[PDB]
Amino acid sequence: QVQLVQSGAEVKKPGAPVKVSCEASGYTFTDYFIHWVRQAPGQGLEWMGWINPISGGTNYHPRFHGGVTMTRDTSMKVAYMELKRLTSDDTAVYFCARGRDFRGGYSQLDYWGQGTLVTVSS
Amino acid sequence: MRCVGVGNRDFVEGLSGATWVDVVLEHGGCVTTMAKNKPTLDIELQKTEATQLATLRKLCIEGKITNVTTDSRCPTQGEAILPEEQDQNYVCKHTYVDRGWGNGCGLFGKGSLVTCAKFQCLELIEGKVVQHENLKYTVIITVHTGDQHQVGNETQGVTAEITPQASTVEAILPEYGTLGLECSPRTGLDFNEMILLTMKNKAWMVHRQWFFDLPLPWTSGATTETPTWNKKELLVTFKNAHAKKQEVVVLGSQEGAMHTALTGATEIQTSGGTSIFAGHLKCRLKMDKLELKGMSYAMCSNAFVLKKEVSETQHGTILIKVEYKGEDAPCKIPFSTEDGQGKAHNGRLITANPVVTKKEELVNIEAEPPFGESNIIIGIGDKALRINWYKKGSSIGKMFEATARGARRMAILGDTAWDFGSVGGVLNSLGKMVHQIFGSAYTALFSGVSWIMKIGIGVLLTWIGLNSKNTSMSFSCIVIGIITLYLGAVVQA
Amino acid sequence: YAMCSNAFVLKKEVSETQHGTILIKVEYKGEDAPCKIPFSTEDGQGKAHN
Amino acid sequence: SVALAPHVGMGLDTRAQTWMSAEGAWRQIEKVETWAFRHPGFTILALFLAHYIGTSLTQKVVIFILLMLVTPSMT
Amino acid sequence: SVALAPHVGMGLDTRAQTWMSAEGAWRQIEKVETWAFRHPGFTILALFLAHYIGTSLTQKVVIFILLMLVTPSMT
Amino acid sequence: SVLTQPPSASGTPGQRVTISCSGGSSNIAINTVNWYQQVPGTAPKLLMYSNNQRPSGVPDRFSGSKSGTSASLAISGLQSEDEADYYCATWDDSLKDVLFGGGTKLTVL
Ligand SMILES: *[C@@H]1O[C@H](CO)[C@@H](O[C@@H]2O[C@H](CO)[C@@H](O[C@@H]3O[C@H](CO)[C@@H](O)[C@H](O)[C@@H]3O)[C@H](O)[C@H]2NC(C)=O)[C@H](O)[C@H]1NC(C)=O
Ligand SMILES: *[C@@H]1O[C@H](CO)[C@@H](O[C@@H]2O[C@H](CO)[C@@H](O[C@@H]3O[C@H](CO)[C@@H](O)[C@H](O)[C@@H]3O)[C@H](O)[C@H]2NC(C)=O)[C@H](O)[C@H]1NC(C)=O
Ligand SMILES: *[C@@H]1O[C@H](CO)[C@@H](O[C@@H]2O[C@H](CO)[C@@H](O)[C@H](O)[C@H]2NC(C)=O)[C@H](O)[C@H]1NC(C)=O
Ligand SMILES: *[C@@H]1O[C@H](CO)[C@@H](O[C@@H]2O[C@H](CO)[C@@H](O)[C@H](O)[C@H]2NC(C)=O)[C@H](O)[C@H]1NC(C)=O
Repeated sequence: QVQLVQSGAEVKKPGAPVKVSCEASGYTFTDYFIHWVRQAPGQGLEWMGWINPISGGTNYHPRFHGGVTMTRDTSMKVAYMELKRLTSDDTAVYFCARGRDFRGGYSQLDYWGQGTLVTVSS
Repeated sequence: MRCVGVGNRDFVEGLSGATWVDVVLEHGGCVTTMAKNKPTLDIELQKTEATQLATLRKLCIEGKITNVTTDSRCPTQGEAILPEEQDQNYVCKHTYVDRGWGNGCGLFGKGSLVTCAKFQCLELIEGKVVQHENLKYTVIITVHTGDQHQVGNETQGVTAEITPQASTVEAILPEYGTLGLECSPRTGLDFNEMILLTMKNKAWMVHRQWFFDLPLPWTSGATTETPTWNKKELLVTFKNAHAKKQEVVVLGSQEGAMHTALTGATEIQTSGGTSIFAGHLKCRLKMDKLELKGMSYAMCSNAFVLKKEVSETQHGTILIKVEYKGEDAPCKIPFSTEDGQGKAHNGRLITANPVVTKKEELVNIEAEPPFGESNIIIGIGDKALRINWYKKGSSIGKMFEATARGARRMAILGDTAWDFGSVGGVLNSLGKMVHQIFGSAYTALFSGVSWIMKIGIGVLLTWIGLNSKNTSMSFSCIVIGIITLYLGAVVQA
Repeated sequence: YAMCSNAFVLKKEVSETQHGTILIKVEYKGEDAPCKIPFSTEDGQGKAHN
Repeated sequence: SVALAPHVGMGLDTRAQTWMSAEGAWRQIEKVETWAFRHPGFTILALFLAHYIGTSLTQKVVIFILLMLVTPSMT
Repeated sequence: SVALAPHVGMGLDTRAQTWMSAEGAWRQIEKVETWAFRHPGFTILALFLAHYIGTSLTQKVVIFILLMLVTPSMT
Repeated sequence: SVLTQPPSASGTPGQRVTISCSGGSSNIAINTVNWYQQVPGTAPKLLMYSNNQRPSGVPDRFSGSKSGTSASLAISGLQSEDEADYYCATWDDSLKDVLFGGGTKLTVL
C-alpha cells in the first residue's frame, strides 16, 4: 500500500522558520513528484510547488519562490519542505501530493498527505 | 491618422489616371494614400485570422519505454526473435553478443540478441495545414478626419474583411463615400506550403517541406488515443555494454532542440483563434467614390489655439493639435505655410482637408512642412495662429533613406515590391518582369543558405568580379555580390 | 439563352490542375434559371482578355 | 537531431521579427569561434593545408576559411 | 546544451561503446545529404564558384566539396 | 490567466449539477482537466484522474468533460455523500504552474 504521512501539526510565532516534512513509502519515490499543496483555513486550495526527487529540481509557484525551499532527501524517502520566514498571514494546512512526471500527469494528484497544519500567532 | 508614429509607414503620394492606386500591405508597416482631392487615409492590415485548421502529422517530442524484453540465442542458431517484435508499439534492434561456456551453450562465437521495448509518446506536437478557403484577412481603413482621439489610435477605423473568395470589398467610410479596394490575396504568403506546428501554447509558420523533413516519430493525427508512431526509433537509443548485453534508453525530451530547430520561422499567436501576425497582401484600391467631406464648408474667422505642444513624426511630418474657438459647428480649417522671413507656399498638407466637426472637440491637423525654417498659419484672420517650426533634414538624406526603405521592401516582398505604389506605368511592368525573372533565378540558387554564408558567397563573388578580365563577367559578379551582401545583411529578420 | 443579370457565389475554392488549368465552382442566385454565365479574364494591371 | 537543421534560409521572410532571430543570428559564429579557440592546433593544420593546396593568395585564404568553417560544424 | 557542439572531437576514448555512437556517426552526413537534396541549385552555384577559383582539378574538387559541406552545416 | 468556478448547490433529488471551470487558452485549452473532491476536514481526493476519466467508484454521479476553453462535471443524479468542496486543476503552460480552482461548496439540499 502506498500513502503519504506528514510530520504532524506544528505551531510557531511569526518570523520563525518551520520545516514541514512528508514521508513517502510503498512505491518508487524517484518516479513521481511531491506537489506540496496549501490550503488556508476555510479558503480555496492553492498549489505552491513540486519537486522531482529523481533529480531534485524544484518548480516553485511564482508567489512562493524564495519564501519557501523544498528538499528531496531521497535516502530516507522523505520530501522535506521549509519556510524561510513564516508570517502571520501564512497560516494554513500543507498537503503533500503525488503526481506523474509527464504533462498529462503534471496536474493530477493522488495519495495526498493528511496535511501539517501550521498555526501562526503571537 | 491611425498610422502616425508607426515607424514603418511609407506614403503613397501619387494617384493614377483611372484613380486606382496599388499598395502592398504589411502587418508591421503602414500606407497613407493621398490624392489630389480625395480624403487621405492610412490603410493598415491588422491580422490574418486562420480558422478550421486540419491537424496532420503529429510529432513526438518526448517518449516513454515501459516494457523492455530481451531474448538472445547462440551462434549459428539464427537471429533471436521475440513475440513482441510483430507488435506495432514496440521498437527494437538486432545486435550480436559474444557467448559461450558459462553463458548458456557450448559453441563459441557471437550470438544474436534483441531487446524490444514498448513506446509511448507523452508530449507531442502537431502540424496544422491552413485551409485556404477559411483564411481571412482583416484590414483597417482609418481616414484623416482630425478626431481628437485618433492621432495614434489603433481602435478607430473601419475594417474590411478579405478572403481568397470574394476578395473585393467596398469599405463604407462614414461620410467619405465608399473606398472600393480590389485586393489580391492569392499572391501573399504561399500558405499552401506553410503548416502551423504547435508546441503547447505556441505556434509557428514553418515551411511544409522542412516540417516533413525534420526527424521525429509521427502519426496520422486522427485524434486517436494510443496511436502508432512511424519512425519511432529516433527517440530510442540502444547501447551495448561492451559486448555483453543490450539496453534501451528513451533519449529524453526534444522540446528544446525543437525550439532551436525553428530558429528562423516566424511565430504565430495561437491564443483564441490562430491569428497570424506576419505576412502581407497586395491591394489595388479604387478611390473613385471617395468624397471629401467639408468640400462645401466655409472658412472660419475666429482664432485657433493649440492644446499641446507641436511634435514631429519619424518621417518628418509635423502634427498640430488645435482647438477652434468659434461658433461655427461645421468648418474648414484655412492652412498656409509661409517660408522664413518671407511669403510663399512650399509646405504640403498631409491631411487632406482639416474640418472642425464640433467646437466642443478639437482637430488633429497633420502637415509636412518644407525643409529648414518654416512658418505655419492656421487662422485666416489677422489673429491667425503662428506655429514656427524648423525641420532638421537634407533632401539628399531623404532620398537616401527612401532608397534604403525601398531596398528593404525589395529584399522582402521580392517580385511584388514593384507594385507597392504602382500608378500603372509601363516602366514599372518591365522592371517587375526583370526583377521576377532575376529573383526566380536567385532564389533557385540561394535557397537554404544562411546569412553568414550569404555574406561569404557575396564577398567571394565581389572579389571574383574585381579580379576578372572579362568585363561582362566582372560586372555580373560585382552586381550579384553587392546584392548578396545586402541580402545577407538584411535577410535574418 | 440570354445573359445572367445577377451575381454569383463561390461554393468551393478554386484549384489548379497539373496542366495549369483552374476550376471554378459557382452558384447563380437569380430567377432566370436558363441563362449564360458571363466570364471575362482580367489580367494583372490590365483588362486584357488573355 | 532536429536542432542541427534549423529553419534558416527558407523563403518565408516577412516584416515581423522571427523566432529567436537575435540568438540564432550568431549561434553558428559563436560555435565556430569557441571551437577554433579551444582547439588552436587545427589552425596550424589548416594553414598547412591551405599553403600546400592554395597556389594564389586568394585561393589560400578561401581554403583556410573553408577549412576553419567546415570542421567546427562537422563536429 | 545545443546540439551544434557535440562531444565527438575530444581525445578521450576507450573500448566501451560511446553514448549514441551509432546515430551520431552518420547524423551529420545524413543532414548534409538531405540538405543537398532539398536545395539542388546551390550545387550549381558551388560548381561555378569552384570552377572560377580552382586552377587545378585538385583545387576545384576540394573547394567544391568544402563549399558543399559548409553551407548545409553552417546553416 | 486564472481559471474560475462559482459555488453551487442542488437538492437531494439529483436533477442535474453543472459545475464549470472557464480557463484561458493556455491552461484549459491544451491540458487535461483534473477534478478534486474535498470533504471538509480531510485531504482532497482525486475525483478525476484525467479528462472525463474516473479513478475509482462513484460512477454516473461524477462525470466530466471539457470543450474548448471550459470544463465541467456532469451528473445523472446526486446523493447525500456528494456534498464536498470541489476543485479543478490544470497545468498551465504560459505561467508554467498547476492552477487550482477558486473553490465551490456544493451542498446536498
Ligand atoms: C510574482 O507574481 C506573483 C503572482 O503571479 C506574486 O504573488 C503575489 O504575492 C503577494 C505576496 O504578498 C500576494 O499578496 C497577498 O495576497 C493575498 C490574497 O488573499 C492577501 O491576503 C495578502 O495579504 C497579500 O496581499 C499576491 O496575492 C500574489 N499574487 C497572486 C497570488 O496572484 C509575486 O509576489 C510576484 N513576485 C514578486 C513581486 O517579487
Ligand atoms: C481611441 O478611440 C476611442 C473611441 O473613439 C477612445 O475612447 C474614448 O475615450 C474618451 C475619453 O478617453 C471617451 O469620452 C468620454 O466622454 C464622456 C462625455 O461626457 C465623458 O463623460 C467620459 O468621461 C469620457 O471622457 C469616449 O466615450 C471613448 N469612446 C469610446 C470608448 O468609444 C480612446 O480614448 C481613443 N484613444 C485610445 C488610446 O484608445
Ligand atoms: C508491461 O508492464 C506493465 C507494468 O509495467 C504490465 O502490466 C501488468 O498488468 C497486469 C494486468 O494486465 C497487472 O496484474 C500487473 O500488476 C501489471 N504489472 C505491474 C508491474 O503492475 C504488463 O503486463 C507488461 N506487459 C505488457 C505486454 O504490457
Ligand atoms: C560460477 O561459480 C559459482 C561459484 O563459484 C557457481 O555457483 C555454484 O554452482 C554449483 C552448481 O550449480 C552449486 O552447487 C554451488 O553452491 C554454487 N556456488 C555458489 C552459488 O557460490 C556457478 O555455477 C559458476 N558458473 C556460473 C555460470 O556462474
